[PDB]
Amino acid sequence: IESRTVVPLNTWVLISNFKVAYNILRRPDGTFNRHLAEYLDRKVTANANPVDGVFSFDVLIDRRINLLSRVYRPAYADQEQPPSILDLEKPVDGDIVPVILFFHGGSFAHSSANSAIYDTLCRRLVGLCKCVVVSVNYRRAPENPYPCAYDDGWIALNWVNSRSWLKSKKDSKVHIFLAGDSSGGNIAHNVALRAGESGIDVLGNILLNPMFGGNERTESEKSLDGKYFVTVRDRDWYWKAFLPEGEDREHPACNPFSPRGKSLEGVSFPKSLVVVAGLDLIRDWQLAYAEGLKKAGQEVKLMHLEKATVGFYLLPNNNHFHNVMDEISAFVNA
Amino acid sequence: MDDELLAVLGYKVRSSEMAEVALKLEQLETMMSNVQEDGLSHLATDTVHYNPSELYSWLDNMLSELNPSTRSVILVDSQENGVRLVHALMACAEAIQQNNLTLAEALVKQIGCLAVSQAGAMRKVATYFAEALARRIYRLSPPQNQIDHCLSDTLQMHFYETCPYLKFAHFTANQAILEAFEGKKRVHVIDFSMNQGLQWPALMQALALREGGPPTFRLTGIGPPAPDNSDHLHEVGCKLAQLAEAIHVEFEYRGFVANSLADLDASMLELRPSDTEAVAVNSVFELHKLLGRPGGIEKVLGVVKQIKPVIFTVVEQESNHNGPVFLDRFTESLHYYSTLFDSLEGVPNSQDKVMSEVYLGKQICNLVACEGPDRVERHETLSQWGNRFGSSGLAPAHLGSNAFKQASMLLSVFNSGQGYRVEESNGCLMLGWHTRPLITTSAWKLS
Ligand SMILES: C=C1C[C@]23C[C@@]1(O)CC[C@H]2[C@@]12C=C[C@H](O)[C@@](C)(C(=O)O1)[C@H]2[C@@H]3C(=O)O
Repeated sequence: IESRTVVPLNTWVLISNFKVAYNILRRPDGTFNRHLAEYLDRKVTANANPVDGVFSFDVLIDRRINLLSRVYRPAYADQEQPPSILDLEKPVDGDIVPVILFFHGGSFAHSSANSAIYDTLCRRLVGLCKCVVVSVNYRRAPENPYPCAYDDGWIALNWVNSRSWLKSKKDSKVHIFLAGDSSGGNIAHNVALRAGESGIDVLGNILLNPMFGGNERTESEKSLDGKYFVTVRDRDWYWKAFLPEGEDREHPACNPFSPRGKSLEGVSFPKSLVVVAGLDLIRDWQLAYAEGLKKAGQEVKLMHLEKATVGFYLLPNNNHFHNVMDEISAFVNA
Repeated sequence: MDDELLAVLGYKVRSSEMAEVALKLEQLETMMSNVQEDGLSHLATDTVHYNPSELYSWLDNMLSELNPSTRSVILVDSQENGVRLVHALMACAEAIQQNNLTLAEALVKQIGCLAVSQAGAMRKVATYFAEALARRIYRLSPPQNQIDHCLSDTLQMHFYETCPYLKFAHFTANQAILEAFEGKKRVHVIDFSMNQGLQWPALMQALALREGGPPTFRLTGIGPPAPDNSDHLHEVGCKLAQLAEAIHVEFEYRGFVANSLADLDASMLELRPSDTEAVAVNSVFELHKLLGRPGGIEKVLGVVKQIKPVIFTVVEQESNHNGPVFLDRFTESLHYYSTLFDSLEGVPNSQDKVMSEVYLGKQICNLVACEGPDRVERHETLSQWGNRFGSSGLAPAHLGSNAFKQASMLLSVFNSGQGYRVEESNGCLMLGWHTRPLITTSAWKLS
């Protein structure tokens, strides 16, 4: 009854359907109904014909692990006929062209890079930020637990960096931005942390409601317990299915600012943009992450939305959508 | 009409039924908190879901059950010398379209030269396409240029052994047919692509161990005239009848010879009254061959409508190859066949692999060189086929998740369950290499 007064009707319908389905696909033992999940998932296909100024195609970047990636680019201004394959990897033009490397969410279990929700999010990002977007299809859990996802992200980052038609005609270098939502925020944080010591330079991070957590219960969890399409019993299921057996929630993959982690002070970390939803369950953990980034000395901009829930960025029928998109566009093209 | 935002996300919910769906979700959530870890498991494993896109019907089923163009392209990151090859192929096709024959033979020789130094699937694709273009160039003024044929007997079985396209098609068709044969006393099956008959034994065996007793089984086969002038259908019927004596069920057979399917009639099949015996029609890679004849597919659809069956299974190839412009069709076929040839790289080397490759090469040669009624490789996509069927009086028969599970299980035995993935779309199934759909299976019924 309370959830119906803070979100529009159709977003409520979508999120409630997702929650009910994921309720019926979850089993107390620890197993997951993978076949039924793939049946219930809605997907789309690549289309090299430009629709609303965007066309896309798939690239198989690794065959030993079946690593896929979907590439989105704007329509060509000097080409009447539809693009083909020779022109797919056509060298980009312009002084500076941003490249966004995107990781989808789903608590390391749900969805896929080819899902319609993320194909639409990536198309909107291309349309508004006016840049190139590369979506990554990383391994899911519990079939493939920690750290399959960080390895997939690292390989995709290397492939994006090594391309030659993605470069710029101003400094002969690629402008790489890491982005993600939910579990994508975790993947982006760890990929940047492992990219700071390899040499590859990352321009920034865009975290859309990152999924972090710890061991002690916060006031947000006690008060918002299962009242805004997010319960505490299913958070523990997802954390148990991803982390290795015999490890609590103080593992560094769960709590970056844990005693068992390495300090971020004096470490090469890029500029960041953290977006926090006020009405979501795990709100204090995100604010604690932003506070720790600020205290460590790293640059960070915090965007706290006092009346936003999870999945506020899947439909354009609200006011948080435009604000977040404008902030992202100003963040990238600065 | 449907609301736009959910329609683009992937959910068909009308604008006037938003409150109803929200209330249904609220009702479903309420009785899920009272039910323990038993009910939810009973919905996870036992019951079968239909049309997940339609939220209203899906929620109704859960509630009542708990409380009784677009051209996809995939780029394999293994090519470093094929750019020149694709330039040469496109240039040769364009030169052909503009009456530049001598330039076309020059480029054909160049393609022959460059493909020698390459390796992998691209070399084979280039070789077969070069042969197809040479055959095309051999059709100017001399009226003495013959063609080839399609030995769908010793080659298609080898393709069956090599590849999962026929096994998946047979499995899905058998799953769909059995679901519509529940409760009926006598059944009758009409096959438009009898060929060797390697999908019927399994269906009969699965039907015999049913709760209620194996129904009477009658089968009628239609095939093209034999290449060696023999009686192949009689032999197939003899083996099938022999295999039907261990199931405690009656068996009948009938053979039919027809060059095409457009000359068939509902009176030649000797159909018994429908009230006493159901009829099922099956087609596997046999419907796109009638696209070249002007008015053959409409005739066949009218005959099927007159038969009045209970189900109609169709399996086809998912690609647009009927485009009027030669260049667009050439590019589409080039990419589709390149992706089909890249999926057979991990398979260990065997004679079956070579035979399937020869079959694909013959397909390419017929699709490119021949024009007019001689061209039988006229593939379409799901939207085109649905538009063709919808103007005849057929309705989509949404397949069930149980078939999804069985297809995935049967697909995990091939290459340790790698590459091939099943998807779902408007009550249909798709077998594809990663994110590239190659073959679709669908079932239809009278409206
Ligand atoms: C069980 C889950 C998991 C949700 C929250 C939810 O409570 C309901 C459904 C999931 C989800 C669906 C799509 C989006 O990726 C997500 C971030 C959301 O808003 O909602 C997804 C989100 C998540 O993956 O964290």
